[PDB]
Amino acid sequence: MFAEGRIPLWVVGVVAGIGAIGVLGLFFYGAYAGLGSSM
Amino acid sequence: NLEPIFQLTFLGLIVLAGPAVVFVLAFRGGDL
Amino acid sequence: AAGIVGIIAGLFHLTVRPPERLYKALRMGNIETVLSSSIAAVFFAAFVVAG
Amino acid sequence: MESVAYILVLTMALAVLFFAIAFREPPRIE
Amino acid sequence: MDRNSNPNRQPVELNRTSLYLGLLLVAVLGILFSSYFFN
Amino acid sequence: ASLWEQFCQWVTSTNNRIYVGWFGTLMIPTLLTATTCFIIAFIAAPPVDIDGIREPVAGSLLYGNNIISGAVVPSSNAIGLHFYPIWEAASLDEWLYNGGPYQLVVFHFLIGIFCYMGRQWELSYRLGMRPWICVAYSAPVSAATAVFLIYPIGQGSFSEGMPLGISGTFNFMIVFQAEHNILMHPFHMLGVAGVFGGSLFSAMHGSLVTSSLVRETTEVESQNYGYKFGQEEETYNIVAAHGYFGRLIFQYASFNNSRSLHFFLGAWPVIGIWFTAMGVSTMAFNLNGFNFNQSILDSQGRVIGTWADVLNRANIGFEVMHERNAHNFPLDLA
Amino acid sequence: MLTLKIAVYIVVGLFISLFIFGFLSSDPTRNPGRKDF
Amino acid sequence: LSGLLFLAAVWHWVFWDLELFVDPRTGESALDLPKMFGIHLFLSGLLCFGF
Amino acid sequence: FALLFFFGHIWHGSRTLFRDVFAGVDPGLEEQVEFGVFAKVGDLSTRKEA
Amino acid sequence: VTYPIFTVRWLAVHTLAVPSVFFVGAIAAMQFIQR
Amino acid sequence: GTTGERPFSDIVTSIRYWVIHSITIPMLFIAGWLFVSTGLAYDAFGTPRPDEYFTQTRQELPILQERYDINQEIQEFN
Amino acid sequence: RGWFDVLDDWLKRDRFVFIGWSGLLLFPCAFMALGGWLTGTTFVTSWYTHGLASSYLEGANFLTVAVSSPADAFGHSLLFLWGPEAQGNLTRWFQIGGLWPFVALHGAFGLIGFMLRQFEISRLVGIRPYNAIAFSGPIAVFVSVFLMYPLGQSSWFFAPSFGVAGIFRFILFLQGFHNWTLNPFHMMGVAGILGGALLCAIHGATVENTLFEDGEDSNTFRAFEPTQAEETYSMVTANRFWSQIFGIAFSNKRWLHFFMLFVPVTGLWMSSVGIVGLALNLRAYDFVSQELRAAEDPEFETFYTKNILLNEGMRAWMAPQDQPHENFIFPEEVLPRGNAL
Amino acid sequence: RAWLATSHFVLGFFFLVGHLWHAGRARAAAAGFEKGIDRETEPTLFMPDLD
Amino acid sequence: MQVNNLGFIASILFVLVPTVFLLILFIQTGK
Amino acid sequence: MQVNNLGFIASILFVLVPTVFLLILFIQTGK
Amino acid sequence: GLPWYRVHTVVLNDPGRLISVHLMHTALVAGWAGSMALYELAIFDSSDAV
Amino acid sequence: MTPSLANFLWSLVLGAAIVLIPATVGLIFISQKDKITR
Amino acid sequence: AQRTRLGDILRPLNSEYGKVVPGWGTTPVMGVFMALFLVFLLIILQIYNSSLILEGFSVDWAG
Ligand code: CLA
Ligand code: CLA
Ligand SMILES: CCCCCCCCCCCCCCCC(=O)OC[C@H](CO[C@@H]1O[C@H](CS(=O)(=O)O)[C@@H](O)[C@H](O)[C@H]1O)OC(=O)CCCCCCCCCCCCCCC
Ligand SMILES: CCCCCCCCCCCCCCCC(=O)OC[C@H](COP(=O)(O)OC[C@@H](O)CO)OC(=O)CCCCCCCCCCCCCCC
Ligand SMILES: CCCCCCCCCCCCCCCC(=O)OC[C@H](COP(=O)(O)OC[C@@H](O)CO)OC(=O)CCCCCCCCCCCCCCC
Ligand SMILES: CC1=C(/C=C/C(C)=C/C=C/C(C)=C/C=C/C=C(C)/C=C/C=C(C)/C=C/C2=C(C)CCCC2(C)C)C(C)(C)CCC1
Ligand SMILES: CC1=C(/C=C/C(C)=C/C=C/C(C)=C/C=C/C=C(C)/C=C/C=C(C)/C=C/C2=C(C)CCCC2(C)C)C(C)(C)CCC1
Ligand SMILES: CC1=C(/C=C/C(C)=C\C=C/C(C)=C/C=C/C=C(C)/C=C/C=C(C)\C=C\C2=C(C)CCCC2(C)C)C(C)(C)CCC1
Ligand SMILES: CCCCCCCCCCCCO[C@@H]1O[C@H](CO)[C@@H](O[C@H]2O[C@H](CO)[C@@H](O)[C@H](O)[C@H]2O)[C@H](O)[C@H]1O
Ligand SMILES: CCCCCCCCCCCCO[C@@H]1O[C@H](CO)[C@@H](O[C@H]2O[C@H](CO)[C@@H](O)[C@H](O)[C@H]2O)[C@H](O)[C@H]1O
Ligand SMILES: CCCCCCCCCCCCO[C@@H]1O[C@H](CO)[C@@H](O[C@H]2O[C@H](CO)[C@@H](O)[C@H](O)[C@H]2O)[C@H](O)[C@H]1O
Ligand code: OEX
Ligand SMILES: [Cl-]
Ligand SMILES: [Cl-]
Ligand SMILES: [Fe+2]
Repeated sequence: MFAEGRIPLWVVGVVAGIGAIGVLGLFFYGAYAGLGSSM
Repeated sequence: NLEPIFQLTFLGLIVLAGPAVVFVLAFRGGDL
Repeated sequence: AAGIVGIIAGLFHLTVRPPERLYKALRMGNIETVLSSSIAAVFFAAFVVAG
Repeated sequence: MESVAYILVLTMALAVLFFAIAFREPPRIE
Repeated sequence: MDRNSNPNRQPVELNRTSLYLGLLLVAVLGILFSSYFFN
Repeated sequence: ASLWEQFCQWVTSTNNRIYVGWFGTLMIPTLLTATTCFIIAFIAAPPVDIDGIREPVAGSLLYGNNIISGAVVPSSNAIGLHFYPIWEAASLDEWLYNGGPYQLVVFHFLIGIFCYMGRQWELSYRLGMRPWICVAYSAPVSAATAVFLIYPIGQGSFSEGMPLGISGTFNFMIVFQAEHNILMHPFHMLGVAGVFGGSLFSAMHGSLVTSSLVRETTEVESQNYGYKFGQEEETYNIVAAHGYFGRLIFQYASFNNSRSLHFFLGAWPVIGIWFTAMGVSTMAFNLNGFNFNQSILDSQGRVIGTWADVLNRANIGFEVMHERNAHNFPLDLA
Repeated sequence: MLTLKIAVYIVVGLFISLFIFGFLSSDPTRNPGRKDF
Repeated sequence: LSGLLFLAAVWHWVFWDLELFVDPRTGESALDLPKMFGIHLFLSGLLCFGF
Repeated sequence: FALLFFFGHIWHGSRTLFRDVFAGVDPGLEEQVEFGVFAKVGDLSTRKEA
Repeated sequence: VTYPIFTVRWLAVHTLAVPSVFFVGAIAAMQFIQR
Repeated sequence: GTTGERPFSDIVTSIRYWVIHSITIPMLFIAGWLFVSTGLAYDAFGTPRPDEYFTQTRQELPILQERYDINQEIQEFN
Repeated sequence: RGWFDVLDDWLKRDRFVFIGWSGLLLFPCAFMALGGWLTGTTFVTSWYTHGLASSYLEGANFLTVAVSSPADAFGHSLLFLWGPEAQGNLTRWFQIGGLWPFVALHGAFGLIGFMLRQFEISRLVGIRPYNAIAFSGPIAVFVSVFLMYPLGQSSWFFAPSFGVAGIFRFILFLQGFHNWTLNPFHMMGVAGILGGALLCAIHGATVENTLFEDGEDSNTFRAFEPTQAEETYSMVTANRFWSQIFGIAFSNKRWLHFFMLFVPVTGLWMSSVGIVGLALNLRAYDFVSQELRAAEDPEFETFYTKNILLNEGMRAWMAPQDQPHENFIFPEEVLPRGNAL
Repeated sequence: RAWLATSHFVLGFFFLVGHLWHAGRARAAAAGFEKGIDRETEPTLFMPDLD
Repeated sequence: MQVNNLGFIASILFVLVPTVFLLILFIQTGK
Repeated sequence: MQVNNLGFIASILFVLVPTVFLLILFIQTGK
Repeated sequence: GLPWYRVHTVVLNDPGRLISVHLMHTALVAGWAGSMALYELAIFDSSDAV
Repeated sequence: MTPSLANFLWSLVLGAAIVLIPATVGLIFISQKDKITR
Repeated sequence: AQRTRLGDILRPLNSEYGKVVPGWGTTPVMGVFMALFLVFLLIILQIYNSSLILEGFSVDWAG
């Protein structure tokens, strides 16, 4: 992004960490909705 | 319902707001 | 049958020297390799008799 | 009478602790 | 036949720290197993 | 010159075979008091009415216990959190009946181990060391304070503190599980990660250092004689150990810096035991482990069991039978 | 009981006073490094 | 049998330096473990078959 | 006894196959344990020289 | 310079990561299954 | 230090890598999604859907008791 | 160049993931075991073996999923996919719990392959194989717990299930049915594991707080290089500290690290011997002197007898749900319970 | 009450840990040995042996 | 208490036999 | 036979304690 | 000298004494068999096989 | 000649043909192709 | 090294120390026999396991 042919690794890391936090938050959301929510 | 839609849109704006600041200061040459 | 096969195997292990590769790989000059493989066979047979 | 045996074995451990602290081989720099 | 001296004889050592460690191990094994020996 | 300064120099002396220090001036009396009372109570205390229901529990060796079943039984539930020294009893026999030895031993022991942690700092300061060995010792101290002090405070009775015995500890753990579901608590899980990983990494560190020892002995003598106390040089090849361990998993999973490796070896079980101390300390306030009981239902609404439901059946079986004669009402509120 | 209470209070207070007065008596300077402060 | 084996153990302990145990080629103690294995295997097979 | 004799086998098998390093590793052992220097692990003739 | 692309390391990464992302997408769809 | 392979920090900071993965990783995600959401996983593994834990003729737990003829046992359990 | 030696060259290259001859046993077996566990905990029920939901597909979470043990009706059948139970049907094989012996068997052979990998890399690097000797402890645990305990019991059903709450169930089961806390072999295991954790923590803290001032930064981690000859921390200062704090101290680095090896490995081996005993229901369940007294004297109570009562209550309240193949009908009036609860 | 008591007990404990970490580091840094033991002037090397 | 009649002899021998072995080995060390 | 309950432990200790003392003294001799 | 756990290594390169230790072990096993059978015979009750 | 015997024999054949034999051919092929230069 | 009559009799059985066949020798025949032994062990295990069911008998106390 600020280089030639290259992406900064911290941008890649923040994107991957945001995706990992998102799928963890989705898995925690599914504890309160749908199956296994006791309702 | 649209309340999770609005909740996730507000959440998306605030989660992007910080890395936007860091990314602008990296791109334009801020005193990071 | 196992005694007949053991007699035949003893006759082979009496007439035919080990390969150099197996001699060096299994350290056949060391008596501790006999101890190791015998302890292996012995715990095999002990698991069998316990079962 | 088992209480005597329990007292003896606990006392043996505590005596071992005393003799290992008080009469250790001293660590010497050499 | 003659009774020759064996040259493979080697002394055994147990130092004081090893003595203390063994005595403590034996004492705590007695402490652990005496209740089960008495039952 | 002064008598007080001579006493201060003796107290803070690094030439004492056992370091005393100012924390030791509190440690030694409290620990000796707790040790003497614990030994006398473990051998010869009369039975103690722990549940406060006139059902005295024989805890000592002279009253039919063995080493495994023997305990200094916690003080009476009728006392609760009340301060119960010897001088608050009408007689020594009443004090023994109501579990006063447990209170005496536990209070002097807790002061003594806090002063042990302070003394560890004190000697590290007098020896010109870095000071954070006491921080590592604060994890067993926190766990001991959780089971002897914080859990009684949250539950409202010193009768709920862990008994000073082997089978008494097992009883504490089983009642803890039936009431708080500690196995389902993630802080206990972090503690299990701490102790399993600490033992794992102890085995790893020890096995790698023993594996990469520099040849300095013959095959007859013990290899430990290849190390001399106070030698300048390294007794093992860390680069060889790193080459082995970065081929055993992959290269970047292996430490090459010994200081980072030893900081990790210190930090992992300490943080795990900190978390499990806080887990027990937070289940003191009844913030319990996860309740997934009847979490899965079919489309009709019938309960489909999981392993948590079988665990709950075990917890119920432990709960309905515990303190069998102490409950008069339908709910075990504390 | 009163005698034991007084004796324990005296012993505990003497040890606690010892601890306090010792840590007040220039304990930072009781170290092998720089004792100026 | 235990008493006989104890006495035979005493004899072998005392007369340890038998000429059979040293290599004629070199000068030192050597056991031809593959050959000993072949003999013992043959004995095992014979005893197993007879049993 | 079968379980404990599994440890005996591992112990004696390891003592057999590692008899040369029983007193300790070589007082060098530096360059062969580095990563990427040799094409084959532990082989001196497989140096990439690159 | 001029590294290989397909290695034993490449296969070691995919053997684990391709079913990992497949399973993660599965469990994500599981989050929206109603009773 | 480098065993021969391209370093990962070089690989994942490339345009061509993310051009390939911007496609491969989400489409593996949707492959797992369509495994679950089309209901194929239930048929593949024999997991009951939320209305086949109990049938109208069986309301107890279908604990297998056959040792060899389990296929017919699962069939009559449904 | 022979084909064996050419293959030996290729298998033992210095790459990112070392393969070796042991990798041919390790990697397919470990991959099979791990993929089987992830597959079972994601998709596979325990409804026909246990009457339980144990996959993410059924709504269980990471704590509540398991590759559960197979049905008790199969005994110790190895439950091959082609075996006489499943008869080649993959769906039937999943439903009867065949993923449990799949995971357990491939896992056991993968553990074998991993200790073989430890041996192979130790031989290639040129170090002693004490890492493999230390790993004998975990394999002893796995063999005694997941293999010889169900083999001694009636079926694979009573083996621990490969799950978090399933392992918690196995743990509580062994408390209530075997009194496994009272077993001295487990106590030695506990002592070994807590001692290993203690030694890890104390050794790391001691090294980090006896470090030599070998750099100008407050960050002490950059004051070390791996190729240096001298010790990075003061063993003399550490020895003096622990001698004056604790009474004794290590004076030998090699003995210290052998002890750090020895304590948890010995604990694992001792707990394994106890689990082998428990496989045949050879428990340290009772102290018969205290029961004889308690049966004769209703005034005699210890913490041991309280634990015995806890075990009875757990057994009676758990067994109908934990063993549904037995069809344990315990009416409510036979369930042991104290007053008001 | 449960949430507040649990949270603030955990915070109080970890802040006792912070006190210990910073009180010890403050003393070590004011005394000059927060970075490690000087090799030339290692203090234990000038002390008498304990026994 | 109704204990095993062999518990005392087993406990004393279990303690005392390896204690004796260790004392024998320590005292002869240096010969 | 109705023997003394302490007869076995007394006989074993009466034999074994001075046996141990003699073995300790003999094995260390020459140090 | 030798550590305690290695004392039996003295017969590692001594086939005569190795044979002797094997005989001693074999004698101890056979004598255990005889003495265990004699103790069992001394305390056996043959009055009712059922 | 039973179904279980046939299934065991087919397991021997298919564990060779799925696991053992194609791994043997693949290892021999890739070791002969990517040789170490001494 | 002391000569005995029994030692002189047994001497040719302990005279071939370290003698080897050069190369791989009979390792492939060995490996074939180990494969057959593994298959035999598998057979008898699966018979005892009741995973291999053969006609003519049942694995039970009555045969
Ligand atoms: C037939 C099997 C067998 C044989 C011949 C050997 C032989 C040997 N072993 Mg090994 N080993 C075995 C099995 C065997 N071992 C098993 C099963 C284990 C797992 C427990 C081990 C683990 C092991 C280790 C860790 C070591 C050895 C060592 C040795 C060597 C020296 C022995 C010694 O002096 O110790 C002397 C022993 C004592 C002074 C006291 C030990 C008393 C024990 C603890 C209890 C007494 C047992 C009782 C009398 C008999 C019951 C045993 C029977 C049921 C098997 C010797 C070559 C050592 C070595 O490698 O030397 C370089 C070494 O360090 N072994
Ligand atoms: C004093 C601190 C405190 C306390 C007592 C509470 C209490 C509560 N909160 Mg709140 N909250 C807090 C801080 C606190 N919160 C902070 C700082 C934030 C900003 C992030 C929030 C944001 C928040 C939201 C959005 C919500 C709550 C809600 C709630 C209620 C339910 C809690 C629950 O189930 O969550 C689950 C419990 C956990 C996730 C436990 C986490 C354990 C932590 C991570 C331990 C930390 C470990 C340690 C300190 C790390 C360092 C150690 C190191 C040395 C290793 C409860 C009354 C809910 C509510 O009911 O609103 C009405 C609600 O939805 N809170
Ligand atoms: C999970 C994946 C599976 C992993 C598989 C790994 C690959 C296989 C490894 C095999 C290791 C053992 C072979 C070692 C080489 C050797 O011994 O032979 C050396 C010879 C000649 O090699 C040549 O011979 C030359 C002469 S000589 O033989 O030494 O005399 C010699 O100079 C030269 O160096 C040498 O190359 O090579 C051969 O081709 C022999 C092939 C057979 C070897 C044993 C296999 C038998 C398996 C049994 C299964 C069949 C039975 C089924 C029953 C139902
Ligand atoms: C910022 C994080 C601080 C939290 C405290 C935990 C770290 C300290 C624990 C060690 C206890 C043992 C004490 C002796 C050990 C000892 O003496 O340590 C020595 C070691 C050496 O540090 P230095 O002296 O070089 O630098 C530290 C200071 O002096 C100045 O930087 O100290 C550290 O590494 C501190 C680094 C912590 C910062 C990052 C650590 C994060 C870990 C926690 C993360 C969360 C875990 C739970 C998640 C699930
Ligand atoms: C504040 C005053 C003192 C505090 C009181 C502390 C008392 C206990 C101190 C430990 C005593 C040492 C005995 C070990 C024997 C001994 O003195 O060994 C000393 C030893 C020193 O080893 P070296 O490095 O010198 O070894 C070199 C060679 O000799 C190897 O053999 O230290 C250790 O081995 C530590 C590892 C085991 C640590 C064991 C301690 C266990 C804790 C206590 C268990 C109690 C059980 C009984 C309860 C009833
Ligand atoms: C000299 C002689 C003789 C005699 C002989 C005899 C008389 C003998 C014997 C012998 C015997 C009479 C023996 C024996 C033995 C015994 C043994 C060898 C044992 C043991 C032991 C053990 C080893 C055990 C152990 C244990 C314990 C204690 C506990 C539990 C566990 C166990 C089991 C480990 C005659 C005249 C004839 C001839 C000439 C010569
Ligand atoms: C069974 C079987 C088999 C096998 C298979 C396989 C082998 C597979 C697989 C598989 C796999 C292999 C899968 C996977 C997976 C995965 C997953 C499911 C994941 C996950 C995850 C997560 C969720 C994470 C998270 C996190 C954390 C927690 C930490 C950090 C952060 C993050 C966020 C990352 C076959 C076919 C042969 C046959 C039949 C049987
Ligand atoms: C750890 C890690 C990582 C990752 C990370 C991540 C994944 C993330 C994050 C993060 C983020 C992603 C963030 C953020 C942020 C933001 C912020 C911090 C903001 C703000 C603000 C505010 C305060 C707001 C305000 C407001 C209100 C209040 C209302 C009105 C409107 C508004 C919205 C304005 C990395 C790779 C890098 C490195 C290594 C490791
Ligand atoms: C250097 C540190 C300090 C050491 C010096 C101080 C010594 C101790 C001084 C306090 C002495 C005891 O203090 C005294 O305790 C008695 C206990 O009988 C209390 O007495 C109280 O309880 C007793 C019974 O327990 C009742 O009979 C009495 O009516 C009631 O007043 C007094 O209210 C208190 O004044
Ligand atoms: C290193 C060890 C690796 C071993 C494990 C690797 C996996 C091995 C899988 C073995 C699978 C056995 O697969 C087995 O195949 C046979 C023949 O194809 C099938 O047999 C089926 O097809 C044949 C041929 O058409 C019919 O005649 C037969 O009636 C029918 O049952 C079995 O139903 C199936 O169980
Ligand atoms: C993450 C891993 C993914 C798991 C794999 C997904 C597929 C799982 C199996 C579903 C496929 C079809 O499901 C089932 O397959 C088996 C094969 O095992 C078929 O079984 C058929 O062939 C087998 C093999 O000879 C014999 O049992 C028999 O001839 C016949 O039943 C069934 O008729 C079908 O109902
Ligand atoms: O005391 Mn001891 O444990 Ca706590 O919870 Mn309520 O109170 Mn009583 O019952 Mn359950
Ligand atoms: Cl209770
Ligand atoms: Cl009540
Ligand atoms: Fe270390």
